[PDB]
Amino acid sequence: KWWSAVVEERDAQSWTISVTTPADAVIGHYSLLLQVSGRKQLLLGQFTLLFNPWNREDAVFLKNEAQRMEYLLNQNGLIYLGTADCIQAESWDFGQFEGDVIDLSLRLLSKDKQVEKWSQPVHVARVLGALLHFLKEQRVLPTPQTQATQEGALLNKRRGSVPILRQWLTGRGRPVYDGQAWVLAAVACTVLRCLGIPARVVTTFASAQGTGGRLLIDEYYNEEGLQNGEGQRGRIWIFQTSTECWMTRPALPQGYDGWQILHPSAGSCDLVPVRAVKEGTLGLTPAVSDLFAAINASCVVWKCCEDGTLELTDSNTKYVGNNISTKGVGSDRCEDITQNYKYPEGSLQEKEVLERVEKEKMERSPLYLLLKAPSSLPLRGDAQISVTLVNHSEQEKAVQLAIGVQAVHYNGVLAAKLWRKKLHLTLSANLEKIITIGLFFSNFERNPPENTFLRLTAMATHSESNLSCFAQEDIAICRPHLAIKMPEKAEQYQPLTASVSLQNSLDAPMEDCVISILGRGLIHRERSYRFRSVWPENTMCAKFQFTPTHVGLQRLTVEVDCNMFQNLTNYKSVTVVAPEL
Amino acid sequence: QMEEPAAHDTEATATDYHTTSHPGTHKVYVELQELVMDEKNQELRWMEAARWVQLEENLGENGAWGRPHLSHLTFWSLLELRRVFTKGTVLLDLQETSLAGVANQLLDRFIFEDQIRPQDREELLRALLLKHSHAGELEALGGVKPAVLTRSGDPSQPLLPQHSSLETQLFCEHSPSGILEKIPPDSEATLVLVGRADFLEQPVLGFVRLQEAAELEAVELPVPIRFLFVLLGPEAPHIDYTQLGRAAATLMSERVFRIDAYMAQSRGELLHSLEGFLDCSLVLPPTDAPSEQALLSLVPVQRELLRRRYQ
Amino acid sequence: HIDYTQLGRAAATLMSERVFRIDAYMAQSRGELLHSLEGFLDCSLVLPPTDAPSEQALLSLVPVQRELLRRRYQSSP
Repeated sequence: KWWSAVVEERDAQSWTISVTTPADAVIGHYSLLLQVSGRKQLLLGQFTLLFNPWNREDAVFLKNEAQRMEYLLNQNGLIYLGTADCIQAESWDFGQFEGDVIDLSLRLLSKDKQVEKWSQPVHVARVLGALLHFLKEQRVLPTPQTQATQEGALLNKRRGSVPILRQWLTGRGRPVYDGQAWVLAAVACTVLRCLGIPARVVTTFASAQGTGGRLLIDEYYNEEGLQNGEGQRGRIWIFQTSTECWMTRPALPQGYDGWQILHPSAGSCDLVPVRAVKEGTLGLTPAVSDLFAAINASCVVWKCCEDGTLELTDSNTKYVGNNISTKGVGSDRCEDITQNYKYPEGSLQEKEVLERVEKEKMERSPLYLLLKAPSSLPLRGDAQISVTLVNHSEQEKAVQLAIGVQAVHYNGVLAAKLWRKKLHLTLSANLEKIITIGLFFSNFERNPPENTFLRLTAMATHSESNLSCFAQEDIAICRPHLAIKMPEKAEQYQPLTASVSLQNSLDAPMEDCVISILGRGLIHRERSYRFRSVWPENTMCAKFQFTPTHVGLQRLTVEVDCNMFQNLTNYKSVTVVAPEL
Repeated sequence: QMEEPAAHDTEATATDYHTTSHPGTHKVYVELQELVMDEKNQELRWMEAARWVQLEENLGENGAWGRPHLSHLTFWSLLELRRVFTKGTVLLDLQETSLAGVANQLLDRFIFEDQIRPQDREELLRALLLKHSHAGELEALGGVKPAVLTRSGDPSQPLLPQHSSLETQLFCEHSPSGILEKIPPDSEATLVLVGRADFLEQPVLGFVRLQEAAELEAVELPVPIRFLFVLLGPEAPHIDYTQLGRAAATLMSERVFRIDAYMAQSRGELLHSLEGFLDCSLVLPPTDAPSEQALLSLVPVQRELLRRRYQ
Repeated sequence: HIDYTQLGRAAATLMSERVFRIDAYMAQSRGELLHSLEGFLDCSLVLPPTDAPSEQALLSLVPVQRELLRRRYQSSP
């Protein structure tokens, strides 16, 4: 159970030792020395210590074997982006088994000086979370506010995490801008998997960041139906990434072993188990209430006016913090784990738990509408959007309808205004009124930004009274799909062919088509190729040939860069086996 | 109709593939092999021909290594070496453990830069993976004679003077343990392979530095391999692949150059180190002066050149 | 990579050879001058920079230039 050394077999000159290691020791670079009874010390070599989830008495232990492979031995992961309705997978290379990633992680860890807790990975997780959050605050650049679409391909292209770590530690690489600040979770997952703690990145859609302890968010809309001013303290973000670690809590009461969300504080970090979040144990960790409020919060809207006096309005309720998803186990399909955080909606358990929450905190329509909009918009395309209005009164009434479409960042930051329209209607004898309109890519007053989501706001103003109705929707923009053809199986040291095709579904001619391929264990670093013009109706097809070298399950990803858009990514997996003897 | 794209090159994202690790310092043992054919059986194979443990050691037709000696070069050797290194293909920090994978990646990179035509891939790959004999089996073979790769693969005699090399002729006409004692314990191997292919159109050079040293099973060397050179091409005037390999070995014999190769991250650094090496070399014309006095008059200029070398 | 002083020095040393002097004396076109210059470069001896020079090693090359001299006079009366 402690350090020991037993000679397994002895020969004339060769001796075999099977050295035992303690189940909980300080990790780092070690040195082995030998002392003779009389003579001096002689050095043997160096070695490195890591955790392992294969030991049942270790603090880190996972019962399943495949789950160890995905959460510790996998190097090609997926990140889920988009809105809650449409999900996009992006292939990421964590690359935790690179040559010098361990050196970077150890060198960064060496700035703690609490050496006695280096054998306890809870403290290690806390200090690394704090350090990475501070470094992210240090090294993330604000976006260049100037308009240069020609060089957008070199500003938003990602090649994995190893670089990000190299640029954050040494500052000798391509820096990262504020438009992609969700990579912090990926960096944390990479370094944690490097140290031997399994971790995984989850994505929460429509998460209310900002406010601490409140379940109410105020949003103020302009008189026209737009957003007056810019920014807010706490807003509803489009999505949020976070890191989850599998660990046992020895200092905590019984029943909290398992998954823990790592949440840094604006430095200092900490982590909280999932079940504690579900029950609502707010006195268990200072960072419980703020995280809990972000998964179920209410928003109310004030409609600004010319005088400036704000009046509360009746608006349609929106869902906050729903459809939590992550990478599936053993496959490439998304899996939802939102049930681990919340009770089922419209049930008892959520009702009593929430009412306990309110109690704990306090101790311390004649007309309306509903609207149908598509969940996505094809690039350079069009879509029809409908709204229906109903009134409930014996008399007629005049109404004023205002509709606006504007871009927004992924963290609730506005980008630009895109479209506006106003009309007037009259409802009589409580008859339904349906209005379907078309919206085109040519109707925009400017070019929408590269990484933004559209938000549409509809405002119905009642002429006689002051109460008025509001609604909004979130739309994403979908880009043309590209097809990849390649065999599911292949043999080592043999030629392999792949084909890629695309149909130009846009309305503009193609020029400067550049496509690149890459993949770990299949190709070298990356390879790029030119192309000719594609007209708005034709299809382009190409083929590539290579030779796999590393056995097992690999994958390769291609990306297309163009004049209309940048970084159009796709990927495909494959299995390669040893040659037949 | 299915169609292929045009190769494009850019340096937009090379920065992502630069390591922060120290390459480390090692001595290097340089080894040279060439493709020849043995009179016993009509089959091509690679013979070792020279080594650079401390000085250049040459192996004759009988199979006895001569006296280690100075590595003297020729003007043409360095001339075409620079000419082919100027537009060569390099593969840095490759992660492989077999000769087959290295060959496949190098062939793919050659096809990427149009150094070789696609239809020569199979033949070159097959020729690169033949069995690698050693010095001991020469007595089991009884001698070899030079040959050249052919489209059909059938060996033929080259249509060029096949006279023996002058270095062997002038330095030939217990050793493994001796060289193992001479080499430092921390030394890594560098391999150069030379040969001739008739269906090619231009000599091609390939430089490979592995991410870490490995002991390839295909060819036996006492120490793991870190660097590797490939020389191929058709027959041209004023060229000699043996002297090209000798010049490559002598270039590898420099401490500063191998340091630069260890820290190298692009072809430009290797090129710059190559011009730096070329600047500090001197040429001795054919003169009728006494040899010993001419060599003894060399000490001040060579001392100044070496003094200028270390900046 | 041009030093005009060294270019003149190389021209002078090229003029120093007896055989090249005879070639220049009988030359009737540029082709034979090119041939003689290429032959002179063929018998040229280049030595690289080293790390630990010694005269014991430097005396190991002594036969070659003698041979080279014979080769340089291989086509000479």
